[PDB]
Amino acid sequence: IQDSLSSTPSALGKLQDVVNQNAQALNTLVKQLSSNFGAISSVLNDILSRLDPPEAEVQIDRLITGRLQSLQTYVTQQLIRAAEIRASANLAATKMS
Amino acid sequence: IYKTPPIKDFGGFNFSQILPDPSKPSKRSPIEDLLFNKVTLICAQKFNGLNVLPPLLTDEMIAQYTSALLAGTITSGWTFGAGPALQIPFPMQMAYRFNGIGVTQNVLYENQKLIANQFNSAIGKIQDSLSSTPSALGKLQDVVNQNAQALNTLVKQLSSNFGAISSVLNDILSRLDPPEAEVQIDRLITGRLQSLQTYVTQQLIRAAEIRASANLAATKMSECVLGQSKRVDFCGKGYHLMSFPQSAPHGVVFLHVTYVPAQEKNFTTAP
Amino acid sequence: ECVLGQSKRVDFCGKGYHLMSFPQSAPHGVVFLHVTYVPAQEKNFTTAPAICHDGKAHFPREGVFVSNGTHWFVTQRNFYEPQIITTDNTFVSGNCDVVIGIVNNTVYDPLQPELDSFKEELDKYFKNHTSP
Amino acid sequence: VVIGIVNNTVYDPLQPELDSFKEELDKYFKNHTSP
Amino acid sequence: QSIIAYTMSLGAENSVAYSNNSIAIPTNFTISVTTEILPVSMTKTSVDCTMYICGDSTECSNLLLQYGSFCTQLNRALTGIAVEQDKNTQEVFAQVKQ
Amino acid sequence: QSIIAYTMSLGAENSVAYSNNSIAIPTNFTISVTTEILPVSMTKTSVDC
Ligand SMILES: *[C@@H]1O[C@H](CO)[C@@H](O[C@@H]2O[C@H](CO)[C@@H](O[C@@H]3O[C@H](CO)[C@@H](O)[C@H](O)[C@@H]3O)[C@H](O)[C@H]2NC(C)=O)[C@H](O)[C@H]1NC(C)=O
Ligand SMILES: *[C@@H]1O[C@H](CO)[C@@H](O[C@@H]2O[C@H](CO)[C@@H](O[C@@H]3O[C@H](CO)[C@@H](O)[C@H](O)[C@@H]3O)[C@H](O)[C@H]2NC(C)=O)[C@H](O)[C@H]1NC(C)=O
Ligand SMILES: *[C@@H]1O[C@H](CO)[C@@H](O[C@@H]2O[C@H](CO)[C@@H](O[C@@H]3O[C@H](CO)[C@@H](O)[C@H](O)[C@@H]3O)[C@H](O)[C@H]2NC(C)=O)[C@H](O)[C@H]1NC(C)=O
Ligand SMILES: *[C@@H]1O[C@H](CO)[C@@H](O[C@@H]2O[C@H](CO)[C@@H](O[C@@H]3O[C@H](CO)[C@@H](O)[C@H](O)[C@@H]3O)[C@H](O)[C@H]2NC(C)=O)[C@H](O)[C@H]1NC(C)=O
Ligand SMILES: *[C@@H]1O[C@H](CO)[C@@H](O[C@@H]2O[C@H](CO)[C@@H](O[C@@H]3O[C@H](CO)[C@@H](O)[C@H](O)[C@@H]3O)[C@H](O)[C@H]2NC(C)=O)[C@H](O)[C@H]1NC(C)=O
Ligand SMILES: *[C@@H]1O[C@H](CO)[C@@H](O[C@@H]2O[C@H](CO)[C@@H](O[C@@H]3O[C@H](CO)[C@@H](O)[C@H](O)[C@@H]3O)[C@H](O)[C@H]2NC(C)=O)[C@H](O)[C@H]1NC(C)=O
Ligand SMILES: *[C@@H]1O[C@H](CO)[C@@H](O[C@@H]2O[C@H](CO)[C@@H](O)[C@H](O)[C@H]2NC(C)=O)[C@H](O)[C@H]1NC(C)=O
Ligand SMILES: *[C@@H]1O[C@H](CO)[C@@H](O[C@@H]2O[C@H](CO)[C@@H](O)[C@H](O)[C@H]2NC(C)=O)[C@H](O)[C@H]1NC(C)=O
Ligand SMILES: *[C@@H]1O[C@H](CO)[C@@H](O[C@@H]2O[C@H](CO)[C@@H](O)[C@H](O)[C@H]2NC(C)=O)[C@H](O)[C@H]1NC(C)=O
Ligand SMILES: *[C@@H]1O[C@H](CO)[C@@H](O[C@@H]2O[C@H](CO)[C@@H](O)[C@H](O)[C@H]2NC(C)=O)[C@H](O)[C@H]1NC(C)=O
Ligand SMILES: *[C@@H]1O[C@H](CO)[C@@H](O[C@@H]2O[C@H](CO)[C@@H](O)[C@H](O)[C@H]2NC(C)=O)[C@H](O)[C@H]1NC(C)=O
Repeated sequence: IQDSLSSTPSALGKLQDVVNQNAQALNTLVKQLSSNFGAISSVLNDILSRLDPPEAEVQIDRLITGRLQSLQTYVTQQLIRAAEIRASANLAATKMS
Repeated sequence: IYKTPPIKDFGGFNFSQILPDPSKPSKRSPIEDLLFNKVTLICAQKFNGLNVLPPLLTDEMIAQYTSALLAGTITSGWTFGAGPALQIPFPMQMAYRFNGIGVTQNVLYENQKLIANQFNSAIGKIQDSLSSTPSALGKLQDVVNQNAQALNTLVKQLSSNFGAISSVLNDILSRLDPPEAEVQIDRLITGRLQSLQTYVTQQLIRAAEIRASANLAATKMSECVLGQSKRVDFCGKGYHLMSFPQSAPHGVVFLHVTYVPAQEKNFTTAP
Repeated sequence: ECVLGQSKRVDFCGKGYHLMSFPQSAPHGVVFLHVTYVPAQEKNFTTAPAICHDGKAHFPREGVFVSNGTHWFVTQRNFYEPQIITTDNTFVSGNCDVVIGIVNNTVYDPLQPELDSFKEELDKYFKNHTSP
Repeated sequence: VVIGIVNNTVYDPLQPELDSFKEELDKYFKNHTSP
Repeated sequence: QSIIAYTMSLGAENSVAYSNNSIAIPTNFTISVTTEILPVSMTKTSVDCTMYICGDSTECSNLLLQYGSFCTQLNRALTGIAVEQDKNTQEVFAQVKQ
Repeated sequence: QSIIAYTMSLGAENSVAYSNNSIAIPTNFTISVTTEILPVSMTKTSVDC
């Protein structure tokens, strides 16, 4: 058995993805911060200091809508993956017992 | 549907705590009664399209089903699941169960009174055990609380304005001309549709979870009540003997009757 | 679990007692055929928890005591097949003053007729051998 | 009634013991013939 | 001929005779076969992002790039499903080695 | 060395001789140890809006 765990690296693949995918998802979230979402520019403080405040409300609303949408998408993804992991853990507990 | 006989002699075993009570106006037992008593703003939901549709199987019907199952288990052993019902005295049924565990059946016949008294006392304890702690049924209150909280969150989030001039569209409609209003109504429509999308997704996920739990409960009922399972720590804790079901609002309660050694003495062995 | 072996789990391989099964393919699906066994017409009898002959009690090794009204026999649980109550079918433990509902009858040792026939042969040999 | 049965004698473990006992008893009877 | 609304009936009530010195034993038996049906796989699918929303245009090819990387996100989930289907059928029908 | 495409194999065919009067019985045995891996928990997280 020792040799197998010292030779076949992919035998632990089932425990690797559960990490990697996670990180990947979170990383995407941060990159979505660089998006423009249909405004003048992605930097909030820039349009904040470069325009008068009777119309910048529209730009801010654009940014808010986009970012809340992306973050909601991430939350739903995490929820589904958590449900799958819960099923796997229940199976493992039964197998143990 | 099976019915318990009018006479209730079972060779020293007493089942009064779980069979239905003919005296009560409702056809339910005492444990079911305590559970029903244990588990417990609306007039805005019915004014915003939100509705609740009453369930089909009323709880009296569920109680009738559980009573039928319990009577079948008591007066038939387990052969009423595999096929035609075949009666058998209770003492020999317990003897067969003890034989199934791995202990020769004479031990039951020698010590029948002790086992009957232990059985009655053990069932007597559970009423107090339930009546004492108020957090035993948290797993049932959880789903109702979460559903109500989510729906109330939706009806509350209806209040926002999503960047429009006012939070109620009738104000805009009665305040500006149409061809300008057609801009502001759009934002409200989009935001509220997004809210519905999110709520429906949450409901779908929760329904999937509840379906998984229901399938597990169905398997437990099939393989514990209708027979005897050698799987370790599946039908109760310890060595499994038999089981009893009971109803509860949007749930089910299992009482596993199990067997466990107590006193030990050690000796010298020889293979 | 229902194909490569025989499973004792109830209703997990079809209603009734499980015997065996066969798989079949289908478009995006599997169809299982479960071959199972179910008890047919039944008749009732009179039972008894134990039997006492020589002040002590006998319990069945496997099966149950049955009686049609005149005599007692031992039977398998799921198939009626009466058999004379011999020694090998039962084992003794304790006297018969403890079990509630015990009933009286005889027990016939299968090997006693052998030794009794040998004793009869010995008596015949003694009768023949007295004269010389 | 069974299909495929085959012929053979079934050894009875009690039979050799009774054979030895019968032979010993007949030896004792042959001894008792003299008196 | 018309339509009736009534109360449910759970089946035919059938009590059993119980006694402390009697059992019932079957003498005959029956052999039966029961069918069960279970789904295994769902059809794989794949979707292109730009060609669906604004296929064969050019202004949309500029506009879409402003919003982000949704088109890259979706295909990963669809690819996961596509691989999962093959894994499912392999698990179900490969229990034998020879 | 090159890349090749082909119809994959179903396994190794091994027919078994069957008869109405013969049986097969083992004489020796062996002990095996196998390993299986199950995920249990994922990474917690929390976000500040
Ligand atoms: C196996 O365990 C059982 C359960 O503990 C033993 O029976 C119990 O034995 C105790 C004392 O040995 C009994 O307590 C006494 O009860 C009498 C009234 O019956 C009371 O007057 C005394 O003051 C004392 O409290 C207990 O009642 C008894 N349980 C029952 C149901 O009778 C049993 O003895 C154990 N077996 C062996 C072989 O030791
Ligand atoms: C309950 O079971 C007992 C035991 O089998 C039944 O008694 C048996 O009855 C049969 C038929 O009457 C007897 O066989 C016949 O015996 C006579 C002797 O006079 C013989 O001439 C016939 O050729 C035939 O062999 C059998 O001997 C008898 N059992 C014993 C131990 O004597 C009884 O009829 C059953 N009763 C019911 C209601 O099922
Ligand atoms: C099963 O067979 C036994 C025989 O081994 C029957 O026992 C007999 O029982 C009667 C009444 O119980 C005895 O008569 C009385 O017995 C008491 C003591 O129990 C004695 O004090 C009285 O003076 C009177 O004799 C009878 O003697 C007894 N027979 C023997 C040989 O002891 C038993 O009744 C049968 N039936 C069952 C156990 O259901
Ligand atoms: C096992 O041995 C038995 C006998 O010990 C065989 O049964 C005998 O089968 C032969 C046919 O090959 C028959 O024997 C004939 O019997 C008639 C009378 O019915 C006689 O007139 C003939 O001269 C001849 O002996 C008969 O069916 C049957 N006989 C007896 C007494 O059972 C059996 O076939 C053997 N089976 C195997 C698998 O070795
Ligand atoms: C256990 O149940 C089976 C199934 O019913 C019994 O076998 C059945 O036996 C009867 C009487 O021998 C058969 O009836 C016959 O039907 C043919 C036409 O098919 C008719 O020409 C004959 O005159 C007779 O009425 C019946 O076919 C047969 N069932 C099957 C499936 O073949 C069996 O006797 C029962 N055994 C016990 C111990 O209860
Ligand atoms: C059942 O299978 C086992 C496993 O092969 C058999 O045990 C093996 O027996 C052989 C020959 O007896 C052993 O080989 C010998 O090894 C020693 C060194 O220890 C060497 O000096 C001899 O010349 C010979 O090569 C082999 O080591 C042994 N296996 C193990 C794991 O120790 C066993 O004999 C088989 N049983 C039957 C009834 O065939
Ligand atoms: C089974 O147990 C119940 C619970 O004690 C018994 O009910 C008792 O009934 C008597 C009258 O016969 C009352 O005086 C008691 O107050 C009841 N106990 C209560 C209410 O806790 C019942 O009698 C028992 N049945 C058998 C056959 O033993
Ligand atoms: C039999 O069991 C008893 C306990 O049931 C053993 O007693 C042990 O004694 C030593 C020395 O005093 C203690 O350190 C241990 O803690 C005791 N055991 C326990 C479980 O407390 C005794 O040694 C056993 N003897 C044999 C022969 O099995
Ligand atoms: C076998 O069980 C039945 C119970 O179903 C016993 O009583 C019979 O009951 C049915 C309906 O309840 C009646 O139609 C029969 O007439 C009853 N039998 C008699 C003999 O009256 C029946 O007694 C049991 N068999 C035996 C031998 O006791
Ligand atoms: C089965 O139940 C019947 C009815 O309760 C019992 O018959 C009576 O038993 C009592 C005490 O055992 C006696 O005083 C009566 O005389 C019996 N009735 C008749 C008509 O004699 C029977 O004893 C019970 N049998 C078992 C094994 O529990
Ligand atoms: C088992 O198969 C063999 C081979 O076909 C058969 O056994 C004997 O076959 C010969 C013909 O070759 C017959 O004359 C014998 O009567 C058969 N013997 C027996 C005991 O049947 C037969 O087909 C099968 N035997 C079975 C099922 O018992």
